[PDB]
Amino acid sequence: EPKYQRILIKLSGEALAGEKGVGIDIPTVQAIAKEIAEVHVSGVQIALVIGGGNLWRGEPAADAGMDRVQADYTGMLGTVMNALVMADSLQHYGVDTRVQTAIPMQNVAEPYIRGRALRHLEKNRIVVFGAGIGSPYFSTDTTAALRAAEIEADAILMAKNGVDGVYNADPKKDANAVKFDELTHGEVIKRGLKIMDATASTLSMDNDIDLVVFNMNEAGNIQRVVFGEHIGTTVSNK
Repeated sequence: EPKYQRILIKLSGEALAGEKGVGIDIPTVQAIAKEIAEVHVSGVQIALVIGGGNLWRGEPAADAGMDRVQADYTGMLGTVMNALVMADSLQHYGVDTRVQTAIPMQNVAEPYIRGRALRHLEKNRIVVFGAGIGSPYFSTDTTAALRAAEIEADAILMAKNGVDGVYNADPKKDANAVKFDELTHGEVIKRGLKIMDATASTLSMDNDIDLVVFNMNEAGNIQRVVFGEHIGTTVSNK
């Protein structure tokens, strides 16, 4: 009895880089895919949104003086590379997956169409979104929020690769910082916690999509989140 029937897991590119912090370490990807595969057995519909930090960061691009628009597209491509590897790893554990890219690439991967995406999930397949939303200037949060709203997901599990929730103070400085267990979209604003981008936050709230921040590096942790086990920080409209 999962608390959520359809979730959208957001992963950072780094989470797939492994030791180094850059590139894609397949054995690491399979480790994450094996865990998602296990949760998928519960019957919960799943969709993924991966970042591309492990392959490209905009910061040095801007410092180098590269065109912002072109730089953003470059990153989106990196997103599809993580998707293809994540999709393959998932198939390794008998999961029927489908990659949908915001930027249509006829041959390489199926283009994004809400209609299809919805039907795919209804067939118990995992959908992996790539290229964010095909448009520059937006963030990965916006991508997770927008996509979650379109496929009508109950919650967005922000599987952090380290952090285990949202603290009342910077857990890196305040040795006595405590993590909130349950917050409301508005309350998060009334404290300027800024868990997600300003745009993404509005989307999540308006469409009543829960936000869960938790540490995914813990074995079977994500599964617990799906089943209600209070492990991280849940943001919702109570």
